Amino acid sequence: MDAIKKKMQMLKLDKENALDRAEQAEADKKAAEDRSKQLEDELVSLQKKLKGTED
Amino acid sequence: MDAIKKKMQMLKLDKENALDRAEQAEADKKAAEDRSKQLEDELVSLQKKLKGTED
Amino acid sequence: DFDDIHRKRMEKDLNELQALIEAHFENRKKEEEELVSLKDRIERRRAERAEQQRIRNER
Repeated sequence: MDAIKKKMQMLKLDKENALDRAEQAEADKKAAEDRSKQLEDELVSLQKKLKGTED
Repeated sequence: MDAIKKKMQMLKLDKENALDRAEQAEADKKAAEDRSKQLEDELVSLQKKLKGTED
Repeated sequence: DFDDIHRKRMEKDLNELQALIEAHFENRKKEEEELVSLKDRIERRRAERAEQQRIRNER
């Protein structure tokens, strides 16, 4: 009819916005966790270098 | 009718799924970010003690 | 944000659209009421034509 189509369009705009936000948040999580794990690896290498210096 | 109900329910389900997924991702992002901050703070002190050891 | 104004815009869009939806609902509803009254007076016309035709045929 008439109002039904507009209501469906609203329900679809919500769909697109929610899905896009979810995808963007997932990408953010991937990037942040990669950052953290690379920092942890750098910390490990520093520990090993400290061990060599102690030797 | 029949089509309106199923389509509307499926679209609302899609919106809710995307929202909850985004919230989970953002929570993990915040936790990883704070842990990364902890890693930075500990790494600086590790560098300082390494520098003293080298001196 | 841009998402906020976009949300308010699609919101008022939904509001005006459902408003016009209920509006044409009411309009076509009045038209259906008028058409029902038309059918009723039509059946009145059928009955009156039937009785007068039958009287003519009786005579």
